[PDB]
Amino acid sequence: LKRLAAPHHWLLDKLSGCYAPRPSAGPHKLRESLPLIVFLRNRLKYALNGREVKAILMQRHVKVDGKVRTDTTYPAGFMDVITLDATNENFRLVYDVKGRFAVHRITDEEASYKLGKVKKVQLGKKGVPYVVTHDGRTIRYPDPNIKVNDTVKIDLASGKITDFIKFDAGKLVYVTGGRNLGRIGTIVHKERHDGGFDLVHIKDSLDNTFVTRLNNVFVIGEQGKPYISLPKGKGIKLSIAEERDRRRAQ
Amino acid sequence: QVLIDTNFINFSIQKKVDIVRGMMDCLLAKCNPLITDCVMAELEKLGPKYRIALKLARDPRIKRLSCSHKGTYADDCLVHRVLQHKCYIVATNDAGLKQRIRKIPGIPLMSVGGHAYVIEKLPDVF
Amino acid sequence: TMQRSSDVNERKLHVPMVD
Amino acid sequence: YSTPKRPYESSRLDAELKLAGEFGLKNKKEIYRISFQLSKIRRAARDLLTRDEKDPKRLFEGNALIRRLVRVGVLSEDKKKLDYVLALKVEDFLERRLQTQVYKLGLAKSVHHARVLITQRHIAVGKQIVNIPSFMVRLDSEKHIDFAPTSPFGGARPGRVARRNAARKAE
Amino acid sequence: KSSPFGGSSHAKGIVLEKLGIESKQPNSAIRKCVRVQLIKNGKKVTAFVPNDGCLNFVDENDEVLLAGFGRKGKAKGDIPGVRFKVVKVSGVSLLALWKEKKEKPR
Amino acid sequence: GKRAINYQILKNKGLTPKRNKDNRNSRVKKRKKYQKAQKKLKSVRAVYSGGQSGVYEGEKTGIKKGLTRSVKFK
Amino acid sequence: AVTIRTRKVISNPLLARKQFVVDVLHPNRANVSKDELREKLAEVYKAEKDAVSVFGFRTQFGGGKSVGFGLVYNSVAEAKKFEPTYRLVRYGLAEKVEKASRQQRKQKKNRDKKIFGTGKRLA
Amino acid sequence: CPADDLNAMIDIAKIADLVLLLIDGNFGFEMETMEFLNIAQHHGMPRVLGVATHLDLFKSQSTLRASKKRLKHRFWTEVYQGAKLFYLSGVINGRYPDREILNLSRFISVMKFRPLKW
RNA sequence: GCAGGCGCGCAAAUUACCCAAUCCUAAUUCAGGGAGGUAGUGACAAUAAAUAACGAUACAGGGCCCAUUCGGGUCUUGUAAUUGGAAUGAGUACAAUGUAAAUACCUUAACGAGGAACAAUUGGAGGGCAAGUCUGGUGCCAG
Ligand SMILES: [Zn+2]
Repeated sequence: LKRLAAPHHWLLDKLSGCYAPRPSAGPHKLRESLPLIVFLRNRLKYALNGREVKAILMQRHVKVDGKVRTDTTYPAGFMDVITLDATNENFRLVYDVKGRFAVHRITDEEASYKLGKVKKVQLGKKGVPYVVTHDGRTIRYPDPNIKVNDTVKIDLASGKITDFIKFDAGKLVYVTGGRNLGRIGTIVHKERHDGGFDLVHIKDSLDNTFVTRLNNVFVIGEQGKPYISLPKGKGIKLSIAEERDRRRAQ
Repeated sequence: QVLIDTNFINFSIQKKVDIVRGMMDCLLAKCNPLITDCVMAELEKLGPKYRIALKLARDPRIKRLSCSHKGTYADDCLVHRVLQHKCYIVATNDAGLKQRIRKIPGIPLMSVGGHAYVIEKLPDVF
Repeated sequence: TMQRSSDVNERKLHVPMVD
Repeated sequence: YSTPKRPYESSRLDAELKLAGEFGLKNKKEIYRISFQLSKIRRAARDLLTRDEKDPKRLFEGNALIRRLVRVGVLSEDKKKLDYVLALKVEDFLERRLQTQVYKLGLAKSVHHARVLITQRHIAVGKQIVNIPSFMVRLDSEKHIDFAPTSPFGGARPGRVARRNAARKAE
Repeated sequence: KSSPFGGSSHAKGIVLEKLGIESKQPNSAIRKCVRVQLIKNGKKVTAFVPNDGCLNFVDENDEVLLAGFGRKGKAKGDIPGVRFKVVKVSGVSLLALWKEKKEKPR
Repeated sequence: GKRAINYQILKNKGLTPKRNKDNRNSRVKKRKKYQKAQKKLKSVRAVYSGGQSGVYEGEKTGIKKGLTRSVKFK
Repeated sequence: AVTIRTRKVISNPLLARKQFVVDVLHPNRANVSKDELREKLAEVYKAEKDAVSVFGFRTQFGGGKSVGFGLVYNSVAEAKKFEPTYRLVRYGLAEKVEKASRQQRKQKKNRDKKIFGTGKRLA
Repeated sequence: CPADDLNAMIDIAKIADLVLLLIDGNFGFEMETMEFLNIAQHHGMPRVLGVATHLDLFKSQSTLRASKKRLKHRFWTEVYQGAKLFYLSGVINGRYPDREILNLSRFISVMKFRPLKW
């Protein structure tokens, strides 16, 4: 019923009163999802305080990924889009260099799909197959070539799938968690243990490999074709010293 | 510029405190340890039980003066070439030499104790 | 402690009188 | 603030007397404050000397430290090495404070008159009126010190005594 | 064990009678003394009040406060034995009474 | 007919020694005893003053023969 | 003579509201008189003193420049909609007043909780 | 107590057990209550409660609280330290604010008196 | 639980304001919230400053200071409230900002200094004085 031990990627100061917004129940976990209040108040500063955040939610105005959802503490977290008709905007909200949630600015034809790593797949009832992805989109009737740890392209206007994406060597991956948070690239080798501690290993320009547990990472896409425009010019975060060295060079 | 003497070097070795890094950590400034050749006379005359003190006195950081007085009474040479100038900081551990120094007005003197040098009469020690 | 108590218990000391 | 180890030496007493006297100070606590920040600045400067040359920790943080001290002005730019930070001392720190700096700049004719006309809100560094002595003017803002715009020593209205005596001379 | 009386720094004491009223020499160490009943032990000791001119504030059974003395030398008229000075009388500091800031209530 | 209280009964700082306007300001006494310590060691050593002020008309205070104030080397 | 400038003018059609940080420079005046400066701000903007609203002021040390936050927008009817009651009381376009501070209305509703019945009473 | 006579003031100080003491904060203290305080101090201190009336100083509430802290400090140095005093406002329709009056009556309800030898 | 108090005959925040913020709860923009925020008290700690600055004149030189042994050095020493204008903030207060409203800070009209009486305290070290008192005893001394 309280807070202020908030996840520190929310850009939350300490002298903003005591409590933080407790994320209500929704699609995502609390530790990797930001609410609409911490979005619209102190992430892009379109509002000032919770009263007018309630005003711009119950103005029928916000539409998190296709629908209004008038709730201040609504945990719209990773890979969602937040469209607003006024201000022309669509925000796919993703991870970044340092770990916090980078906003995008996305046009409509890229804003009319999201994608999702499958969390589990089963057979639901009456013979019907059964797919649930990371946001609780329990979706019936996939294509039958279903793997787990696998990316499906959600149409997001009507809630079906429009495209399927497998996973193997030589196709992109993006990490959500660990020390290496918000980082792309997939080209070393595809090692697997049993009992976890396995990763699709990660490329670099200097062949730097980051290996974590496989629950965090999931596919964006392939070489030349990722399905999301990427933040800050394909952020791999080489070095601050290499950044200053490139500053001295060019 | 830190004048050195014999019991200071012996006590520094038996407390295992280094000379130059010990002075830098005691005083937080560059210290130039200075040995009079008349006190190196006493540190030679102590005999073969102090060869460690001898070959640690022979050190190119520790630049050495040259005396001009008959005999090798290092305490009187120290108090004389201090009260001629009042620019040196005396490192010692002798009680009587300490009493001579803290009788004469306003030079600083240091002495090893515990496991670091301590400095007595200097204002800007912190 | 005993330090904050053995000095403050002398507030209970007075001259014995009757009321 | 920080108290000394053995504070009641006659040498330290004559030290505090001389520094407070010729720099116009109000007690020994000012000396102790800037002596504490001097002590922490060269205690952070000596361990970088004890570690290896061209350790990038030493290189970057030493260039950081001397870039700060050149900009404050206690370290002249001819001595851009880290052992000169060890060679630094506390009268260079209280030379750069605003009271002594305005007395060196003129316009004050004594150190305590410098302190008191700072405290009368008469002196602004460029744009901002400053009413504290211990300010540490940086080397760029050394030549920005003149009287405030809203001060009778600047170009404002004459002060209280001036217009009161002008009215009584009108009587 | 941590003090001259139990462990406390001060103890309320009931004044029995003024020692040395009839000493002829003013400001004499017999004159500036007074009998006092320790309460937390309940026994009679003798104690100083400095400045026999301000002896005359405390008279009789006025619940005085009894602190240590601490001889920092060898004074001539100073008798040994006593190590208790009086620091307050009936609640108010008799030093403040001597420099006549406060007032003694009764 | 309204009485009041006067200054001693208001402030209650009765029966003090004679204090000092010098000691009232904790900077000024350090200004006004550094001024003495300047003029004290005009007597201890002979501190520099500013050099030849006027034209040289003598040191104005005497010169003695049988006295050398120069430190010797043992 | 004062000069009022604005900065970081960001629009916000989520409230149809144009928000900014305003800074006034008054070289010799004490302060800039919130009503007077907001009507001059409405003059330098399109219109409607009643629909411009500036609220976050502070005068910096040494005098001369004050900085605060300022809201302008159209349409005074949704100015009545989208602005809080204390600011609409501060300007002369709304007024709300109660009487019973905390304890009086608290004991009032506690008494009604005690009563539980409507207006019947006999003797 | 009729305030023009030590002839009364002395014996009221002799008999009384509680004294509530009526300063006016607009004027500070007065020598009448100082005289009564010393008479009570020497004949044996009854339990004293300060009350400071006439708080119509100005709109300057800073002056109001500065005079109040000077009054409570001069009161604490002169009856026992930290003694209780109540700040009454102006009279409203014949009598004082009933809030402070009810609090004062509460304290004198729980006063718990003490013996004196006379 | 919050406020205030009591249990000793010897003691210490206010029975203040408000949902305006941060959130929470609910039929739910709104209502409620002694959660929480504000104010007052608070020598409990921490940070920064004031309690004056600049002159002019007249005199005293048997004058000052540093020296454990009759040594050294200096008006460039002290007193005269002799005396003069400048500058200010404690305080005061039109106002305005501040905040839910108010107080506080910052800003500011007009006021506001000479003993700047708009009156700094706590200690410590020493003398000296009487037609005075008391005690000792080889006068006139000693304590
Ligand atoms: Zn030699």
